[PDB]
Amino acid sequence: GIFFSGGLACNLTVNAACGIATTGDDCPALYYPPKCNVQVDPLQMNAVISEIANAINAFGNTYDCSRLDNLKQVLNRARNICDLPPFGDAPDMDDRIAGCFDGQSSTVTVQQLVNLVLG
Amino acid sequence: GIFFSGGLACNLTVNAACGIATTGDDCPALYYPPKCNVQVDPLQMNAVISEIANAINAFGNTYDCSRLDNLKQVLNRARNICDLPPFGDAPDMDDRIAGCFDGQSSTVTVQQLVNLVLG
Amino acid sequence: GIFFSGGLACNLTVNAACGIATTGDDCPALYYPPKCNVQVDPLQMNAVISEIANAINAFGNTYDCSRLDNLKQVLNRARNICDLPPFGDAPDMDDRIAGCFDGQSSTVTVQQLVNLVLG
Amino acid sequence: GIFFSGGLACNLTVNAACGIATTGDDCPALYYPPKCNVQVDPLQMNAVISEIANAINAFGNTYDCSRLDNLKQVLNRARNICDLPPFGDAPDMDDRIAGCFDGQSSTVTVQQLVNLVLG
Amino acid sequence: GIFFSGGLACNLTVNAACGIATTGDDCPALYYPPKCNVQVDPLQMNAVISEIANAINAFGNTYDCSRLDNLKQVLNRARNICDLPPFGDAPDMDDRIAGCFDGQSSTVTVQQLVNLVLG
Amino acid sequence: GIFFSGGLACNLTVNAACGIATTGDDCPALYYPPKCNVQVDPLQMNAVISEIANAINAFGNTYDCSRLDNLKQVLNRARNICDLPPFGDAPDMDDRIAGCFDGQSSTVTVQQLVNLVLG
Amino acid sequence: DGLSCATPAQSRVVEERVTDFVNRLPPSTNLTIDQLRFIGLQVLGPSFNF
Repeated sequence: GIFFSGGLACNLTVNAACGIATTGDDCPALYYPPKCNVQVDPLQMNAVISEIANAINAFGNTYDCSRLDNLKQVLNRARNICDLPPFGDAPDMDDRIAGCFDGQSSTVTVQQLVNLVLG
Repeated sequence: GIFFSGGLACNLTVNAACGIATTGDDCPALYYPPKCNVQVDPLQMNAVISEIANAINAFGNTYDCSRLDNLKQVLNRARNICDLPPFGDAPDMDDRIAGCFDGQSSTVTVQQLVNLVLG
Repeated sequence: GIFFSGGLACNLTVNAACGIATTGDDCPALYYPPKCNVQVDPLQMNAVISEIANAINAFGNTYDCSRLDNLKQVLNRARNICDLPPFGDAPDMDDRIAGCFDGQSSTVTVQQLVNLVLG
Repeated sequence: GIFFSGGLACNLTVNAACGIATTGDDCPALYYPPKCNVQVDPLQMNAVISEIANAINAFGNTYDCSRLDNLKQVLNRARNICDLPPFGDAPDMDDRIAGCFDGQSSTVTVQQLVNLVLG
Repeated sequence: GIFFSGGLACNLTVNAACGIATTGDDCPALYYPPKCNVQVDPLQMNAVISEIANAINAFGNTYDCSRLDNLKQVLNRARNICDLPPFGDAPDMDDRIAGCFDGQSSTVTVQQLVNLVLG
Repeated sequence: GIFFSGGLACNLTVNAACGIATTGDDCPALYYPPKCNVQVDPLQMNAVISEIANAINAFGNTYDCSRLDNLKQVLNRARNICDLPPFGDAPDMDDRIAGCFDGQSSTVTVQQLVNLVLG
Repeated sequence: DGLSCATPAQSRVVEERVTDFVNRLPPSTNLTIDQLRFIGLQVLGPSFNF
């Protein structure tokens, strides 16, 4: 993947953060050694570029290199609620509604809210 | 941008994801070729560095080089509802509320909310 | 960090974001100069790989090297609300409810909604 | 002396300790970089030997080459209040007595305990 | 920890105090072997100097790089019960007072003191 | 011991503390020289490890490898009274009690305090 | 890594030589990266990525 297959572990180099949960040993977390002669692999830069690009094209947005801050816009559209499309239908039985309940962000049902507002 | 200037298409190389949406026939989707004497372009790497840096500075946060998870904290603050600051005033009849609706995550206006609860 | 150590300022190269907010002179924003006798520093690349790895690992997701849209799915799960876990405890009076307010992505306490719905 | 002259900062190394309160700015909490072929400076070891020797020499004790628990003995002498010298003459009313009052180790005036016992 | 990773057992070397109590076999106590081709691990020296730094900041005192007696000063402050903070409120029966009883440093409550003196 | 076997006098090098009390000249205090290169002796580092580890295990505590503040905890255990265990029997007239007297960390026996109470 | 850029003869002889070197390494001696890298350099040339 984005990891150099002929690489090392975290404690065997620098600027490498281990503890990377992976879907098995076949895609191990390996990094470049701290030598002055090794060269960055192009067929890894491809994977990093693919990651960033697939991130940018999320939500239907389109990439554009005239703006070096595309991922910033994607993050903003990911957090800002307003960006969400208005619910084009009348509300109903238990359409869950989100919020920082008791400290943890989670969702509650409609009936759970009417239970407290009826009281 | 972040793509290689004289690269190839998606299917002529490896670790190259296509379906990338770009604006116009310029700024195309070109990745590194699988050849022996191709090295990663510094100017092209500057684009990736700038994209990551601008992704870090979302939400006004500042980037520190000592830690290797700034993007993780930014992406956490994205989903952490509790992050959202309190609203400076009282709501009204037209404001929208976040929430899911039959697998159609959206917003609901206080109008239909009060209409359903008043019944 | 992810910036090139021996690099130049943003305005002295190409594809270099300007105005990146660091956390002090300690971590300066420097990019690869437009010269020829310069190669991508493997350690600087380790930094970027680690950043993307942490971003993928966020939200309890695991990395897969067979897919090139991991960060994209992480962003989608960040935006989607039904991905948020359901809540079991009864919402006390002082919870938070999120939604649009005067064109702003914020939240209000349950007090505001109940006092409005009284009317 | 300690805090190796050409060292890095808190997170840039391994096993570093953070938060180090230092008089002035020219005495930075530095740590050996974790790279290839770095050797610890003799002078630093000289400073650490000086610190440990002064700590052992404290309380008027002397150092022994045949014993490897001198600092432990000095720490024991710091505790075990029975090593403190007796008071030569009769005490006065404004003296202070040590005790752990309401879960915090403090001192109280003799007048207070006399008023308490007379009650 | 501050021990050497690939060191030897307690009695297989010199200048080793063994019987060291550690939490868990996972991190044993291993000392540098007596081989002429071994170099001290700079990470281990980082751990040692980090321990000394954490110790030197105790009691609120800050570290000074110029002067070299600091651990002696902290130890003196430890055996300086005169430097203890005076109590603001009045002690009660449930409070504790320390002294040398039957030769051992221990504590007793003020209630025992008044019971003894009233007899 | 923790000194350098083939070192020089304190005044001849830097970062060296002079006046260190030792049991005779057979255990001299010597330091690494600033002149022609010398590598730190691994056995001397073993001695320092031994000293620190013995200091940690005092007061019945055990060494931890996950964190790096152990000596700070030990120094907190010193100078903190009530940690001192309570006395099983009743305070006899002969025993001594602690307390700062005339600005001196001295002790006084129960006879004098009982006489002050009765007087 | 990087051995697929060379002709099959060079790849085969480099693998044979590195196997031979590691198998004949005396006890109590470090297996450094520089030695394997020299074995590869002496066959592939000095401007080869390996």
